[PDB]
Amino acid sequence: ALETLRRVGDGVLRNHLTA
Amino acid sequence: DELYRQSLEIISRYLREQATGASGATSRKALETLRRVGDGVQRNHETAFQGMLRKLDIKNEDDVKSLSRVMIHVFSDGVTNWGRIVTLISFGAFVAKHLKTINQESCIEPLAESITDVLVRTKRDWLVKQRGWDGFVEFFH
Repeated sequence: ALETLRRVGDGVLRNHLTA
Repeated sequence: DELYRQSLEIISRYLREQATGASGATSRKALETLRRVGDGVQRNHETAFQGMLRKLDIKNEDDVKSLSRVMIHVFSDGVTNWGRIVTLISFGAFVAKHLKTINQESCIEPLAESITDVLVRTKRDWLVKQRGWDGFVEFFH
């Protein structure tokens, strides 16, 4: 279906574990 | 069962709270953690999210039950993390806003129940293994 939730999701994750 | 009840409470409260308004300890820090990170995601992607909302279109509860099968596919790449979990709940609070803008506040809980189904019933393994909501609180230090 819509897998862009992955992009934002994986993105929000990475931008946190490395802040 | 008990993971589901907690999860639903945390998620229902957040979606209901973000709807023009405002039984556990971990549930306490969770909701606050979810407040901080959740609001951030929506701001940071207020346009990317609107693009999803449009290409999905949402008027009735028949739509809401379809957005379920979309979310379940989110974890199809075998990748599961807190970023995706919270983003899903964030998009839910976003979809809950557009839900009341059209008076259908009644579709919000079903949405909350729907979001919880994914996390608890299809991701109980990762969820349980990741210290549940405690791990969520811990991760988003």
